[PDB]
Amino acid sequence: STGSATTTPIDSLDDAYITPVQIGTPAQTLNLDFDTGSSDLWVFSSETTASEVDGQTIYTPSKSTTAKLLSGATWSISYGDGSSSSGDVYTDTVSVGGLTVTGQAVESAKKVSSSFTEDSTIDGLLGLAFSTLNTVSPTQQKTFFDNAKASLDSPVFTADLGYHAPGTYNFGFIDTTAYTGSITYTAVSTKQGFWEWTSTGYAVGSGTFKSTSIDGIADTGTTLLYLPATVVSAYWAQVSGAKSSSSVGGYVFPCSATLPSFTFGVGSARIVIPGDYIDFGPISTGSSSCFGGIQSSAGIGINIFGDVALKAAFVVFNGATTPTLGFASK
Repeated sequence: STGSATTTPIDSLDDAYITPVQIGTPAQTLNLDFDTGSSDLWVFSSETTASEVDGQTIYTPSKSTTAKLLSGATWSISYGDGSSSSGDVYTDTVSVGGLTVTGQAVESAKKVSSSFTEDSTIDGLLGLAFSTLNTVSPTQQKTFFDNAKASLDSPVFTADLGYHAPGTYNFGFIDTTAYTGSITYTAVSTKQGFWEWTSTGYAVGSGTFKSTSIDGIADTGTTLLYLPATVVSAYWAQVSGAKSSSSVGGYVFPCSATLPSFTFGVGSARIVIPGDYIDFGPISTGSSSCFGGIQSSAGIGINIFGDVALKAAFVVFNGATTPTLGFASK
């Protein structure tokens, strides 16, 4: 089998991407944030504390003829940024882009943090990291991808995120018309449950490439590119007036600037992030200070190849017995 679904930015800054997902019978379509950095499929629901729901579409398991309470199971997740959600669990039929999984654990939120309440466009998350990170207790549950894997033509999914435009998530096949040149594959460590890999270095603008190992995760659920302070300082030093602001919470730059590109290495290949992709606009409405799309990972504990990096590439998440990641230009 295969599936193919369009993913759409939630706003004009590409702060996140939402993908329609069919849950239950008859189908209830919710727009979920596909997150390769986590492993829970959770949704706003008829069980979510009313005061914490603000415009989201909810899943109502009592209206699904295929929903079953997973008796005794609960879940609770805290994301690296400080957001959180928790609740109980149903199994139900879940379809993405024509690909159907029966018996998928659908984690119904009883509580969500304010960031989720405030994101009216995101009806939940669909985790695509390794199932070892799934938070359901006492019986850990599998991701949609893991459940689908044996049925898929090939044990892969691909992320093709757009810059200020829709893109695509494919399951079970590699669309050879969707990228230019060749796909370069690189080794993955699953030791922390993430799609963790090692970049071979970077360049700033037209500058020389610095060969250096940068271990990080491919995380579609993170907006920006978070890299070591050395690398980030070298980038922003090439933008007149750029500075790190502790009051704002990162690097800012004058909105009058033209940003250089940023290149990252994948083996002997190179992915170029255009300067425009690194512009996240005024820090507040009307400000002439703009927020940077490359930020320091110091304090996070891990480097994160978020949407800023991933949307410059066609990315293959290869879930074969020995997983790998593939990157191509597009």
